[PDB]
Amino acid sequence: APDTSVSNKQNFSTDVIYQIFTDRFSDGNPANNPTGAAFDGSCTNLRLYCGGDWQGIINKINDGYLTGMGITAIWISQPVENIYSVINYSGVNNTAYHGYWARDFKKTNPAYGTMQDFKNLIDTAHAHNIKVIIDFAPNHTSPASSDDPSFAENGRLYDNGNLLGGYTNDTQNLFHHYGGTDFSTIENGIYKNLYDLADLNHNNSSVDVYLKDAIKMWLDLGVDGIRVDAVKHMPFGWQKSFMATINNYKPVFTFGEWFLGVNEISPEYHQFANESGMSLLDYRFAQKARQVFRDNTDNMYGLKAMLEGSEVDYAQVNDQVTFIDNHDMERFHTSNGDRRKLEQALAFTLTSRGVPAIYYGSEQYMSGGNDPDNRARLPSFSTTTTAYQVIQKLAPLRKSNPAIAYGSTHERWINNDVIIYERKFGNNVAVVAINRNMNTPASITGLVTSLPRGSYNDVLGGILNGNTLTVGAGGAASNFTLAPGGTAVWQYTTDATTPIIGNVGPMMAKPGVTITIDGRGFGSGKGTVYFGTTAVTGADIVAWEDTQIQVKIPAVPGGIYDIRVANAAGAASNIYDNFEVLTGDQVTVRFVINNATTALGQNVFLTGNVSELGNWDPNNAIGPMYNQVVYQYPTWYYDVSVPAGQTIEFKFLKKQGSTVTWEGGANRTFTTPTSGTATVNVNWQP
Ligand SMILES: [Ca+2]
Ligand SMILES: [Ca+2]
Repeated sequence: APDTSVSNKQNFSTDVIYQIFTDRFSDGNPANNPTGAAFDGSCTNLRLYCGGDWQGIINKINDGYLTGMGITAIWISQPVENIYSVINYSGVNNTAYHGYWARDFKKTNPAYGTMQDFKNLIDTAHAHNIKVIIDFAPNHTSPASSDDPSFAENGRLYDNGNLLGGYTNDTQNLFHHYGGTDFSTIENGIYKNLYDLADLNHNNSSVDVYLKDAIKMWLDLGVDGIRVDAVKHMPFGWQKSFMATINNYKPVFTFGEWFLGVNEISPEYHQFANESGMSLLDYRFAQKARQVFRDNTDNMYGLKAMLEGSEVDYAQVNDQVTFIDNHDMERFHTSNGDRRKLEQALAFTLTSRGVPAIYYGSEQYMSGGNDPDNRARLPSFSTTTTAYQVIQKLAPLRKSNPAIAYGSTHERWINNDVIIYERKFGNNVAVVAINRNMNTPASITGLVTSLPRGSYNDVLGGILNGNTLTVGAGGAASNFTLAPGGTAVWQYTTDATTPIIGNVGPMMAKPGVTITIDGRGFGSGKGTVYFGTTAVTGADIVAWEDTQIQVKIPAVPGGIYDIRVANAAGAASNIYDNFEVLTGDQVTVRFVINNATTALGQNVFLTGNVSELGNWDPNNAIGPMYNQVVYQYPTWYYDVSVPAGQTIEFKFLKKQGSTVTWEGGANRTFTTPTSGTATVNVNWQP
């Protein structure tokens, strides 16, 4: 089926996501509304339920509000049953309207609808070529106090109505009992509770298996994507076995949220996007777009440097979800902000690399500060705002122009207030010119592009004051004046003759799993897929057409491989790197080592004989391990995704700078479980 099909659950670069807080969008069925203290139909107390549900989203797909805009994916609130308590936090009452306080991950939140309403949403969205992404928040259940069993629902977890346990008198240790995080370290933020939310213990086998069974159920109901909440607050090792469960079962696009503040660049963030199996909400893009287009705290050179730098730092930049605001940020549009600023930032996001996500109500110019003021009910479903027309004209180019869905980003002209960039994929081109200065015209001279000669009409139709571009010989544009606030988009599409790979999903899975390779120029006849130097042909290629190949991963050893495609004529594509073949199914094992004293700056790591442990290479060892919360120095510990049902060999080592000190003695051995978790508790061998 083509890369642009609604059935492509693995890659979303050709999509535009609309992020919906279910409760704040449309109340299509008032009979399922919470009653009493939990409900506010006027939606003026924004911490209560206002009544929005899945029938409301179905109505807005059916009547053309969402499809008229060109939206091809909706991101909705976590669908699972939440606690029913109205919690009074210092006078103000609070409900689970946001979906984040789960009590049963196998049932629906009845305020949103029944299981049949969820199914009708999937089917209605798919029948209108809209993919459905759900939030999933496996880090916690709900607010709880072990000291006060009567507070809220005591964080209790049910499995399809059967109570597994609560936070008070947690004899099975389903939860962590280490106190609340102060966010001082990543370790601290993982094993301690976020605020008062009962922290799930993923090293408990019942919890591990339950959460994995639960995500499979939602995959079985037809969801096309998962946004995982709080990825910075769960063990990386556990989340990698969780991604392995999804990808080895029914791979769908998965991305997490790891917040970054203005000008913050975090190596751990980029390492998570590059090695976890899921991509991220691109905060780096979002914060810089807001500094240049909203707050005027940086100029176009800052924008250029983020675009150029992120192309390198993210191994798969076409998988990052971009946005200009969302549920954790003040709305982009302010009371005294010019509406053109929002209109340009939306144009920039819709034509840039990644997967664009538009927060509900952007097209209606909603203003609002932080939580909960950025979650007001949508005021209007007017389909004629300039913001609605901008998304309506640009969001289709993601399906029609592969340079926008997949291409490289190249700055063609710039100064403090103007950027003209080009997106290029094969011979498909899109060129975007943005003047953020609302008062001054920009004289453009010397612009050169990859456009064939012609008179290109602005895809926006002049609504943001764009103009026609005349391109002469050799891609040289005739000189022009870009209007104050001007934004224009010019494009050219044609066939690719050469194979070009634009995206691959999933990027981590065991031998036997079918992966999806999207791009252009693959041709109609079945050709060859290379995993490193291993060629895959014939029956292992499940489908081949010009924009998409589906192929089974060969039985090669675990490790990182480059993907390359050769069409039937033997012409080969660009290399798509960093694909991880797993040794097999994954389980998370906690490795604990005692008596490992270290010097300043010296940490303990783990390595062993499978790719998941770095195949004995100190530079790819797992760690640095932890030593403060669950166990304390000189005991170190870490949760690691390792192949299931196998005897692995390993050794611990200390690293400080370039110096590696290996444990002495024989290599350690351990036979991993087939499912669930296990703990290895050992003593440093001198
Ligand atoms: Ca309702
Ligand atoms: Ca946690």
